[PDB]
Amino acid sequence: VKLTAELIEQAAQYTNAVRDRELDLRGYKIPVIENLGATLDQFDAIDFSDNEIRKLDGFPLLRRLKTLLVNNNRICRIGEGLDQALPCLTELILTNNSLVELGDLDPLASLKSLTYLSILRNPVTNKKHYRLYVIYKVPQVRVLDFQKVKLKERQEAEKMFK
Amino acid sequence: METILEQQRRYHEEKERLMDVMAKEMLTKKSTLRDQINSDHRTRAMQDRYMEVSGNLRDLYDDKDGLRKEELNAISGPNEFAEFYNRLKQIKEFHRKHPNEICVPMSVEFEELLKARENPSEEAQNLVEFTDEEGYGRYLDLHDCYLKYINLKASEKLDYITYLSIFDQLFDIPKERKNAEYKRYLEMLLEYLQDYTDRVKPLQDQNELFGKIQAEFEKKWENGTFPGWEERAQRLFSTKGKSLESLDTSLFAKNPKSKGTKRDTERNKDIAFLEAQIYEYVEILGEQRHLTHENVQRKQARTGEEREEEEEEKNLPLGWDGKPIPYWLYKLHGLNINYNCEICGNYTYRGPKAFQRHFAEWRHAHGMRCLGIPNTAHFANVTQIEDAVSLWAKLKLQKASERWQPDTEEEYEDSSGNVVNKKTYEDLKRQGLL
Amino acid sequence: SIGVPIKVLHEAEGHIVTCETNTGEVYRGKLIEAEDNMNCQMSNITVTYRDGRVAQLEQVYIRGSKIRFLILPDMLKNAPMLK
Amino acid sequence: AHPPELKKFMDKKLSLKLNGGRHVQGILRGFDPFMNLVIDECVEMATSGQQNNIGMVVIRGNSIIMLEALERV
Amino acid sequence: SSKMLQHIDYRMRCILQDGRIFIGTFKAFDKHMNLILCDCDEFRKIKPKNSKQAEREEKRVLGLVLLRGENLVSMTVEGPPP
Amino acid sequence: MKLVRFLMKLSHETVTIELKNGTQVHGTITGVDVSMNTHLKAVKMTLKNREPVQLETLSIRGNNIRYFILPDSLPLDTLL
Amino acid sequence: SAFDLDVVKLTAQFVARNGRQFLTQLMQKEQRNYQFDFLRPQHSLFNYFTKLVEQYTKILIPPKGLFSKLKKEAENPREVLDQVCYRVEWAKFQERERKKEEEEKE
Amino acid sequence: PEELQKREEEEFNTGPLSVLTQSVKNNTQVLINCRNNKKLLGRVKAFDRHCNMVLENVKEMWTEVPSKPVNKDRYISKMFLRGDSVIVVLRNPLI
RNA sequence: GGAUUUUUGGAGCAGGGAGAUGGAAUAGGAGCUUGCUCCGUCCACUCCACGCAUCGACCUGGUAUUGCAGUACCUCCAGGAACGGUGC
Repeated sequence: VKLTAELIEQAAQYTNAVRDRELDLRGYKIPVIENLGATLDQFDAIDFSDNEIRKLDGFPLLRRLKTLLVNNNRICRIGEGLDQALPCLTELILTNNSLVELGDLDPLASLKSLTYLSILRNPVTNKKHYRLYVIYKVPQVRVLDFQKVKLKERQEAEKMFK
Repeated sequence: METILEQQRRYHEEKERLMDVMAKEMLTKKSTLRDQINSDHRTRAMQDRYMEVSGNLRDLYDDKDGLRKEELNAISGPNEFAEFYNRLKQIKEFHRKHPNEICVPMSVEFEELLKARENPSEEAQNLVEFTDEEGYGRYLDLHDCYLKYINLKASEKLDYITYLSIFDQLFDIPKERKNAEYKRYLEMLLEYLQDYTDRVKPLQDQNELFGKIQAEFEKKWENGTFPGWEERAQRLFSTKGKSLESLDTSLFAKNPKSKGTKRDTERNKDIAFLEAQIYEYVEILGEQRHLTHENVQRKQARTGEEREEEEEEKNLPLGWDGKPIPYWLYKLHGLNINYNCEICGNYTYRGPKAFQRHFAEWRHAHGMRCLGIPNTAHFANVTQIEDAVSLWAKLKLQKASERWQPDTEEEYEDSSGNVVNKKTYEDLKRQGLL
Repeated sequence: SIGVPIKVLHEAEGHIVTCETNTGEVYRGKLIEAEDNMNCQMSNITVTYRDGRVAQLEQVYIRGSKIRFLILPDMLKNAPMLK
Repeated sequence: AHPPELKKFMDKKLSLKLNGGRHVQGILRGFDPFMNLVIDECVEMATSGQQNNIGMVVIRGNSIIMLEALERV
Repeated sequence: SSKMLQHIDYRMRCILQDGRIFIGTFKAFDKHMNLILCDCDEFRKIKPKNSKQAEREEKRVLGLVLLRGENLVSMTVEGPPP
Repeated sequence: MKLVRFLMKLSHETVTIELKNGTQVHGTITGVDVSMNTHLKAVKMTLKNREPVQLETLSIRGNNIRYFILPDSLPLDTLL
Repeated sequence: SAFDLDVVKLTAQFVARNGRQFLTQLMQKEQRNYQFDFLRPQHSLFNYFTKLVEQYTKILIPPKGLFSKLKKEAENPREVLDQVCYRVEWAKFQERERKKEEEEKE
Repeated sequence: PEELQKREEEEFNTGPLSVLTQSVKNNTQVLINCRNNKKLLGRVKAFDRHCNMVLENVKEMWTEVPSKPVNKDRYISKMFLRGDSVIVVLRNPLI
């Protein structure tokens, strides 16, 4: 089913558990990721669980948002233009997807303000020194996989991949 | 990918439709002046479409230059013919009709019923392009220009008529200094005048007219276009005379004239060009600026009601005799008593007879039907919606009891020796077993 | 007549509110007593004095003139006024 | 025009905040609906550590931002 | 007429007297038009103090906030009825 | 007679009011009151040290307006 | 009838390259054991094939885009306006002549 | 009513609003000191008890420091200025 | 229905000094471009009084809590100060 703004104008943007402005895409299976700016700068968290989104891309220029929930999707690639469209985001829960390669984390450094993300239940995790690469290419992040970043992981992230 | 056949035919059809749509837009008349300006803008959009097709087609000579030899072969043919037949021998099970090849360009380059709008002409209008101080080509928006000139000059004795006379003359003795920042305000005034002159006519050659004005500024403006009989030639930017043409040729390519001044032939170029463009625009719309001054004077001289209006732009019923009824008859029949019915949309019935008949009349029967309640004698004298819905609950329950649900109440014989509803018995009967 | 905002404040009395005064005084506490002049006398309030040095006082009383803001109980979202 | 609900505060010491960064302690003694408060044994403590007792004051509601009660009343 | 009721029930950014904003769904108004906002957040500017530090806007949570008539300057509609 | 009654003689009048919050706010206001409540539409609002941002619907009060400006070809006599 | 439209366009294009009324790729393509059911003049689709051939032959003229460039209609809203006014005037004259003919018929 | 409007006219003609009285009788220009040092030079079109000031031929000036303060000005001919921002309204300015 | 709590406003204004410190690719004047010489707007670093003190989140480890409930805000030491606003 094509992803349009009927499921946006009917979707709920409300005061979420963290007291933000969260717009739900629960029960959507939307395979095309576009046309979100119709939130009109009254949103902070975009929850899109149960989406047919094969990738993480197609986001408009949104200025003040804080969190993007891509849970239960089919993410194969990672699109590069993330921070120029979401400059003030801090949380990305893109866990339970088809992440495998270290190059699937390539845009992950563009976020200056990224602090919290979740990429669990993704095959990119069984890779050795994976959180090392994550806290390496991402220095600003502190909350990594339900565990705060630390000087040990930081020194090990700066040491390897020299 | 027949770069000469398919592309040539599609472009030819598109350009033909564009020319026909321009012919139709020019053959239809205009009724509101905004309608005329919007028709001009739509004709500009259609001509732009035809020109874009023309430019897309004018480059189609790099593959045509290679295909001119192979397209003219009298020996080849049916081989590639049968090959294309095999490629087009895919499944034609798409049992559907579609006239959307050439009837679609007609609906894209056409007009509309609530407003004359084409396919690309659905969002183009004079609403974001015409000013309400003008009206899409009625008046001029120059109040901002008067406020800006007054803020630049700092004078409390500056009226609109004196400003308009200073701005209307073609090359007269200025009121503000050209080496001052009022030339900056003249730059914005020239920009606004050029934007108004261009938005007044989207059909006239914009590139060609700008090119003619630029050639004029290059060849006839900076070469003594206003001659004399120092008075023989004057400089437009530097404000210096020339004794003769040789003196002017010596004083244009000199050292002080080029960059030895803030009013030299290097710095004052954009200012002189904007001033010449503003003068040319005033001369081209000298009747238009004059009509705008006419509207401003009419607003300043009219009365206040006209200024606002210009800115904003017996006791008894009839009978079969044909005359009213005696007032005692009106009272005797109770026609002075009003009865309201909520089910009838709060309609007021006059007198007891009309209010008794209305329970059988279409208006009450329709109100009952909208509530999902059958209009029956049980609802006689019910006027409130809440009473009708309630009464309905009890009546539904009662008819519920008197009616006998056979399947819901019948008792059937379980073969072991049990009793269960006939509906369950038949269901289970089939239900693998019973 | 009576302002529906002031009715929301009177429905916001007895429970925890959070006023914010003109000098930035943020007083989050039990709004004991309020009147038509918005004069909010509250108890066990946490008054932050705009400094981030937030202290806890009891029987505080801020007038209505300084009230830049006042967070009332959001549990009054179904109050009979708005509906 | 309704007078304020300040009667339980009467005959009690409060620590009030008047505008301009003024803070004084004072005895709530009487007023009008205009919230003009009568503070007996009033002592004003300035922005510095020094404090000057002014004793008996009639203070405007136009400067007073709020007041805490030093007793439970 | 009591116009703002034609903008009632929807999300508006209401202006304060000190330069900030409060984004909340308007409930209703009064004679002095004082505000009661449901689901309200406050957008407050954070001073850069430098040309090398950027200007940010920090947001507070209020919810049901009774903004006294001393705050209302101008109010825009920012989100549809929820 | 107060001139709030004169300003009440306005609806769809292209005005530029300078509000007390360092703002220049221009538009064809919707409807005015006796307390000078001037509610704007198609509003171009620029604050003190701010951009000419756009508001689709705004309701500006009276005590927050420091100056007003009516259009150019407007009769003050039978507007007051 | 999209496959039929493709076939009609292909017939017009492949007849654009023939040399005479009998010298084309369709004269023998009819008897070449492949169904060509539009070339018959009793089928009204022969008019559609002839219109496709007319369009191909009007685009394969020297001004159709073979070795020349169209510049008066391609950057000339003045020439476009002259042509549109001439088409509207020819339409008005055609309607006026038609009205004269209709008055004659009445 | 009638006599009450007449008492209002008496207050405006022989009270402290004599500046507005002259400005509306002989059509003189008054310098209005706005609360933020905005100097307004122009005649007064109508006035009220609350000093709501509708004015014609107005110019608004201030000193904007970009340092040395330079005298920024604008010329707003017609203007309505309610009596809220007025610090003083001076009937005869020297210029 | 402009005189102490809401709509005729108490608002507005300006970021402490200085050293042969540094930029203004496209925008300063004047010494009648380029080069040099001075003056009226910023930041980045050093110095003086990191403008000071505060508390509030925050980051680095260690450190104590296994605990059923509707919330300003909750363990302790420590340092750096990336942030908030309060008196001078």
